[PDB]
Amino acid sequence: TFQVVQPINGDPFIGSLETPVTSSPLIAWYLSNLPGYRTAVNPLLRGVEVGLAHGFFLVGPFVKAGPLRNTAYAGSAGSLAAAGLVVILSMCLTIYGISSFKEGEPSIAPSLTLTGRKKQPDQLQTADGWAKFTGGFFFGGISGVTWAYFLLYVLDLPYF
Amino acid sequence: NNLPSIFVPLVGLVFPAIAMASLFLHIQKNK
Amino acid sequence: GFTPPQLDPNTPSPIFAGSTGGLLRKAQVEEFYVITWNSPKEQIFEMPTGGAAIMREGPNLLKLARKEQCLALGTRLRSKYKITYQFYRVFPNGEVQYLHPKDGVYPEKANPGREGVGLNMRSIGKNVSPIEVKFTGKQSYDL
Amino acid sequence: VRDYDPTNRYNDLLDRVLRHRDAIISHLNWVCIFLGFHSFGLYIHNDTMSALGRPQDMFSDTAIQLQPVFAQWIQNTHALAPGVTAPGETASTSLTWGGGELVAVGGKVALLPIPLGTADFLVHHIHAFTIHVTVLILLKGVLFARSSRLIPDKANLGFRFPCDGPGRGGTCQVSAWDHVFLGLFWMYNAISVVIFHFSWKMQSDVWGSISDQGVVTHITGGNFAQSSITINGWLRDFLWAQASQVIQSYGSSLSAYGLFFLGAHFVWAFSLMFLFSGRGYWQELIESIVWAHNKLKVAPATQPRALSIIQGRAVGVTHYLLGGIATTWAFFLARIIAV
Amino acid sequence: ERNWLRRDLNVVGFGLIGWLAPSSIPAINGKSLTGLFFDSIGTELAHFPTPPALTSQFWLWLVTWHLGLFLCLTFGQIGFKGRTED
Amino acid sequence: GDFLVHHAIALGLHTTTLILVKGALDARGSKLMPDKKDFGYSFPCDGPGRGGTCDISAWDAFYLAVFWMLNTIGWVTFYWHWKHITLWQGNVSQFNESSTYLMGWLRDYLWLNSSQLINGYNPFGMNSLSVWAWMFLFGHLVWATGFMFLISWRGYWQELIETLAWAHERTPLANLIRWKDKPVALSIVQARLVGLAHFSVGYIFTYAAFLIASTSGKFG
Amino acid sequence: LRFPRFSQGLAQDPTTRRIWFGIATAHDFESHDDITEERLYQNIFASHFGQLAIIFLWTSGNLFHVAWQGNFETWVQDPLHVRPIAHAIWDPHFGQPAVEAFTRGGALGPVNIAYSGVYQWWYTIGLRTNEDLYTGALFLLFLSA
Amino acid sequence: SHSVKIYDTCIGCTQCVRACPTDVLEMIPWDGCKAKQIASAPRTEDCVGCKRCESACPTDFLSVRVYLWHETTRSMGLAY
Amino acid sequence: QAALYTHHQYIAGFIMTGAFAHGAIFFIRDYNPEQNEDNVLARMLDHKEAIISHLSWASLFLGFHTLGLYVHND
Amino acid sequence: SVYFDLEDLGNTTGQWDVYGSDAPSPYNPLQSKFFETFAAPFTKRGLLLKFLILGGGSLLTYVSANSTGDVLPIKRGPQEPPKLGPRGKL
Ligand code: CLA
Ligand code: CLA
Ligand code: CLA
Ligand code: CLA
Ligand SMILES: CC1=C(/C=C/C(C)=C/C=C/C(C)=C/C=C/C=C(C)/C=C/C=C(C)/C=C/C2=C(C)CCCC2(C)C)C(C)(C)CCC1
Ligand SMILES: CC1=C(C/C=C(\C)CCC[C@H](C)CCC[C@H](C)CCCC(C)C)C(=O)c2ccccc2C1=O
Ligand SMILES: CC1=C(C/C=C(\C)CCC[C@H](C)CCC[C@H](C)CCCC(C)C)C(=O)c2ccccc2C1=O
Ligand code: SF4
Repeated sequence: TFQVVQPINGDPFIGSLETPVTSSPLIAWYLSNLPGYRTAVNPLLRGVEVGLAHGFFLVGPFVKAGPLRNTAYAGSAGSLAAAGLVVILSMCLTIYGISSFKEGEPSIAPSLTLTGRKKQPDQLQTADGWAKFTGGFFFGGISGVTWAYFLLYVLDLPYF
Repeated sequence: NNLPSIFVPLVGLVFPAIAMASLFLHIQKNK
Repeated sequence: GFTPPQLDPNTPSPIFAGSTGGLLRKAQVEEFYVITWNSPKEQIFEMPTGGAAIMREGPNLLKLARKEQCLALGTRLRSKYKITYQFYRVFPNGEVQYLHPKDGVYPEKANPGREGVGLNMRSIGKNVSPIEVKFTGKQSYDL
Repeated sequence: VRDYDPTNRYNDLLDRVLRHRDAIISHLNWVCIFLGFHSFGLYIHNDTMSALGRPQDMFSDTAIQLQPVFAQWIQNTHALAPGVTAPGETASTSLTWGGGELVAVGGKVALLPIPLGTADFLVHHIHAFTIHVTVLILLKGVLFARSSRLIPDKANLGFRFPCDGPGRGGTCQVSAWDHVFLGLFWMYNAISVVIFHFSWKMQSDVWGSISDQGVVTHITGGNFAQSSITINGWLRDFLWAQASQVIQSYGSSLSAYGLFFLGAHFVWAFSLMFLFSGRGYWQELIESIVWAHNKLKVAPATQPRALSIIQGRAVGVTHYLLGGIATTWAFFLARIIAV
Repeated sequence: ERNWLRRDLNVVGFGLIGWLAPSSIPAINGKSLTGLFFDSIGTELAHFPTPPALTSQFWLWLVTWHLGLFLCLTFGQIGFKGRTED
Repeated sequence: GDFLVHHAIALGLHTTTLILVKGALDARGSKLMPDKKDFGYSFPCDGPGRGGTCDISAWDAFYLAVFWMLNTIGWVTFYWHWKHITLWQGNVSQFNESSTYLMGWLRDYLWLNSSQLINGYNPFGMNSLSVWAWMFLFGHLVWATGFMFLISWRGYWQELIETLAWAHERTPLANLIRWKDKPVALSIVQARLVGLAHFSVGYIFTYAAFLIASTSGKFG
Repeated sequence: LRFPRFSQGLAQDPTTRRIWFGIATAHDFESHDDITEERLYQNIFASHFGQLAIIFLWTSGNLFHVAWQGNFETWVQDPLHVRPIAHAIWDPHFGQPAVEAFTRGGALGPVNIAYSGVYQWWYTIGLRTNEDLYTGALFLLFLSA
Repeated sequence: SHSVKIYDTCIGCTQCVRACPTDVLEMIPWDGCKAKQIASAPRTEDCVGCKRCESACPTDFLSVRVYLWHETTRSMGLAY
Repeated sequence: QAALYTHHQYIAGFIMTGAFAHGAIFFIRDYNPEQNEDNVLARMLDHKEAIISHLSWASLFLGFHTLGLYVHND
Repeated sequence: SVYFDLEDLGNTTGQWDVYGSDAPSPYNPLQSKFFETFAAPFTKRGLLLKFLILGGGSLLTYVSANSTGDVLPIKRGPQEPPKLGPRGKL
């Protein structure tokens, strides 16, 4: 009889299961194309994309819910707060990278695909790769915050 | 005076961050 | 006068549907355990990680994450199904350490050739005071 | 623990639940944390904003509204049911749906429409949070009764055992009995919050007296909407104000409630001795007491022993529940009989 | 783990038709549930983009229509697929 | 009333001394554990055997005596404060008549003198007593948070933490981050200290807020 | 080796218990690795010196803040009708009603009223002007150094 | 690893070695008791500290003793 | 005045607890039975049961009668 | 039904890359040369920490120090005469 849920990769002794939420073709395609999962690309470029996307979002909540939301200084204060949060997150990423990775060691990413094919391990799991990722993320986040502020308060676009 | 406008943020936001980062790096260190 | 059994990797595994209580990153980074036994018929047994499994007739092989899980399963096997078993510790390097029954004779049966470890030839009330071992690296016991 | 036997009583639905319990427990944990952060945190925000002198930054009907629009839609649908979706009915099922009519019997208000606002949103999410936490403690207790990653052989130790020793970093309260012991406290918490909500809402928005000209004077004057959005409001306008009836009942026919108030306080406080302490201290203390009984030849032949670990836990929880419920009972009765 | 739905898109048309056929009968004081829903849709588009009000009848018709439609779709999938497994 | 409260103080002192002396003298061993000196000053238990042995160390005897010390000092300070408040207001007869029964204490000291403190901020505004009301509620919250570590014990929590590790390791976009120290529940002795610190801090802050607010609202 | 430096057993703990127990056993010199009696006594001596330094710094800080932000010279003239000031408040979270409410005494902004009795103690021993408190704070800073 | 010690008051009942949830303890021949046996503890790196062995000992005070000590991955029972 | 009184009394209580705690720590870590044979310090450990039982009696008597009188007045 | 192997422990221990992708870079080459030029100064992890700490310290204190009374209610100060306390105190 047809059954949907199966053990992970056919091994019933590994602590996971394969469900439509995890292994649907649409879901599998969507996750494989996000920057965090492009193991064959320069980490700087993935970090720049992640920073751009995350910095663009942060402006909205700070602007709209902030203590100066009902004043003429709403946009500038919100954007400045978003930039500060981006700076704090960049500091956290740098600290994590320094703590976790040692210079000169090989990558610790897995080198086996789900079908058993051998692949080159991800370079994001090295000190140099994480440093590039963090420096891309900072530059991306600042650029996204600036773009959001520019669009919202330099061009009088019919938003809302 | 204008001094409290500097020292209060300096002691509440900058020094705690520096101390926490240094202490985390110290406790995570191995040889 | 006992040579430990070799581990045969081609032994089939019991029929199981999978669960969330299996192996994790520790098995990849650190050691994990493998238990084997021989069964006279196919029958149902309770998995130590939750659920139920069907054991095959003949040799069986199973991976587990702790020494307590495989000795819980072996105790159940020997008590209920009257089956003998062996288990091993497997390292990520590739070295297999045979663990149990160790002599080929179970621990509760006294066997000549065993060494005595941790035997204090006195009663528990004859240990020295903590003051008499102060500023040294020793303890009141093991002295 | 006892009657589960897959060799003769196999069931696929029960087997499949036990094979993914980690996902269920983790998801329930996340839901509980999310609800606790986004329900009780809004009360702390309100308290801080009120203390700082910023009433325009509070979650309230005047500054930042959180309207329960789903319940209001249901009320509107039920109020307009007669003649549209229930043609055979003459009036609505209840007066609370919001028809607009008032029923008064003997100068008192019987029932009338109950409005919903920002405070009801917060209190309903508090209810949801408490119920979800209780369901977490009970379902974790049921699902991990036989085995876990910590103790693979837990089914051999039984249903009601205290621990498996100080090893594995410590194993206090691993049995399924202890999960019921811990869920009783959360059930008490949830039911107390529910009954407090009912009492304050009824006294503030429904119950009251009606005059000849048709003006309603409620018992507390409709202060629930603006005062219940802070913890200080609950402490001041509900517990402090409405406890004056029970503390002034001496010398009248309601003095029994006043006595029971203090008695239940004592009983509740007495339970903390059994909950915060452990058996070894009391067994060591008894040894010294037995010494002087041997001196005077009055030592019993039935050797005195301290209570077991499970018995101490049970006594503590029983006394804790009795004291709390009796206190609330006396408070409610003394408040409501007088007014 | 692939093609878990056993894709058969004939269900979408059959379910839609088998809901639209009985729901079009005007047993509600000369009006039909589908007709009422479509008139409600037409009325709320006259003030675009302002959303429907809380007291509007649009939401009730929407929920009641989609309940039956989803029931038809789900039962159609179960019936089409279950013929081969039982 | 002075007579009754003095005898209450004597009871508190005697009970605290009993606990501490019993802890000090039984530190090297007893009938239930003859060789306690070999295990140190602080250790969890000797396991569930011999009837069970929770809280058998001298450290656990110290831990249980802090609750009695706090109770005794609370009684002493309540007596002092009520007597001096009634003296300063010029109505010492209130203390003389209302201090012989416990309802008198509860009604004429705690309920009566907390009216100004709980009105530091209300839906109508705030005044200079707002910080003291905020600290009152803060102390209440910290005190009640200590009961979690005192009533619920380790083995519930280690099982709960074991599911979160699986959830993190199976979550996409987050399993790219991993910990360095394996997360575990607090130890058996750690939770006794953490619960007791929360209990003491809440006690101190709540009483300090009440005392200062009640005295300064009336007399400045 | 790693944190804690003084415990080989704790430093090999693979869990988060290494940090908690490393914090809580810092000042128990008797149980540290390779400890002797002489080292114990010398460490106790140094710790006592540090404690004295902390106490002197605390008193100097109290005096400096009272001299800089208080109303000692106004309180001296009319002790029974003036409220002592502990220090000033600078909280960016305050609202305007909070700024107005805490402006008491004779100050130009929000302040705290002192209940430690330092004003009466200092007035009794002969201190009369803000210049005296500054000199005392400087002397106590020198003592701490 | 924890410390497990055996004292010469042991009677050779075997009850401690049957109770251990990990293989830490075993019987060896001896002279000094009627049973001509004593417990041995060769594998204390695998001890979890449960004290199941001490609950099983029939001697007035235990002939087997467990002293908790430095904690490792095995002694904490972690399967992460 | 009230703040000073409460402050000093709470500090005194904590110090009094610490005294007994360190007395117990001394009895565990530093005491030597052989050097202290049959002196005043050693004879206290001999009759600990009498001291503990008499403290228990005093506590029970005080608590019983004080609580009884308070409840009677209430 | 052989899930255990000694020569290959990658599959035995489940060291699989579930969602990793080996496809080449999708970004435009000229766009990539821009970011690989202008983000490059921030890619040294030693300098970035110091730069972020110093910049956050300087920017926060400068914004705080020249903030006006139209933003901070505490920079503006009180605007009403004070009221006397209990017992006729200031
Ligand atoms: C008043 C005391 C108190 C408090 C606050 C809590 C709080 C909590 N208990 Mg709990 N508990 C208590 C007493 C208390 N308990 C008692 C007496 C018992 C009986 C023994 C229990 C028994 C118990 C069990 C059995 C369980 C809990 C669980 C939980 C957690 C539920 C999940 C969650 O996120 O909630 C929401 C969290 C909060 C409301 C706390 C946050 C407080 C606000 C938001 C302040 C936030 C400050 C913010 C982060 C910034 C601070 C930064 C800092 C620098 C200042 C929560 C942390 C469960 C758990 O582990 O999680 C599922 C669980 O299973 N409790
Ligand atoms: C005939 C029985 C009997 C006798 C002669 C004593 C005598 C004594 N007890 Mg005691 N005790 C008893 C029963 C008894 N106890 C019982 C049943 C309990 C358990 C509740 C206790 C619990 C107890 C404690 C906890 C302590 C004493 C202590 C003491 C000594 C101090 C004097 C005193 O009144 O303490 C007060 C004694 C009590 C309050 C006990 C309650 C009285 C009970 C209800 C009487 C029961 C009598 C019994 C039913 C006889 C039935 C006779 C029938 C068969 C013909 C004294 C030697 C104290 C002492 O010196 O420590 C060593 C002490 O701390 N007792
Ligand atoms: C309000 C709570 C409360 C109360 C009442 C007590 C009371 C007591 N504690 Mg205690 N304790 C508490 C909280 C409390 N503790 C807490 C929170 C802790 C910290 C964990 C401790 C820690 C502690 C220690 C460490 C010790 C005590 C001890 C004692 C006893 C000595 C005092 C005395 O003279 O007896 C007062 C007398 C009574 C309370 C008797 C009342 C009897 C009535 C008549 C019972 C009526 C029965 C019923 C109505 C009839 C049957 C009906 C049916 C429904 C049951 C006393 C029973 C000491 C002890 O037991 O040794 C002597 C001791 O060593 N306590
Ligand atoms: C004790 C130290 C301290 C200090 C000085 C502050 C100061 C401040 N907090 Mg705050 N806070 C603190 C502790 C502190 N907090 C704690 C412990 C909590 C947890 C409960 C909070 C939670 C909190 C919330 C929830 C909010 C604040 C907000 C604010 C700001 C008030 C509103 C304003 O001026 O908006 C004007 C804002 C701006 C002009 C932009 C932000 C200011 C700078 C320019 C940001 C960039 C600085 C830098 C790049 C990043 C930091 C560098 C790092 C080294 C520290 C003010 C700067 C509010 C706010 O607006 O924050 C953004 C706010 O909503 N705080
Ligand atoms: C002249 C006069 C008088 C007199 C008085 C007196 C004489 C007093 C006394 C007093 C006293 C007499 C007090 C006491 C106290 C005590 C205490 C408080 C104790 C404590 C203890 C402890 C704490 C201990 C500890 C320890 C231990 C436990 C062990 C080891 C050792 C040691 C020591 C460490 C009068 C007033 C009458 C009148 C007027 C005149
Ligand atoms: C107080 C306390 C005790 C001591 C309480 C005891 C010993 C319970 C028994 C007390 C009653 C009063 C014994 C009654 C004995 C006879 C029935 C008395 C007959 C004489 C007349 C009353 C008829 C524990 O043993 C204990 C154990 C584990 C955790 C916490 C605690 C705990 O807190
Ligand atoms: C809640 C609870 C936990 C779980 C609680 C945990 C794991 C909390 C861990 C700390 C978190 C991360 C919050 C830390 C908050 C501090 C304010 C931050 C550090 C402060 C420094 C000064 C150290 C236990 O582990 C436990 C163990 C034994 C008996 C009772 C309990 C118990 O009640
Ligand atoms: S005796 Fe008490 S403290 Fe010790 S393991 Fe059992 S429950 Fe935990």
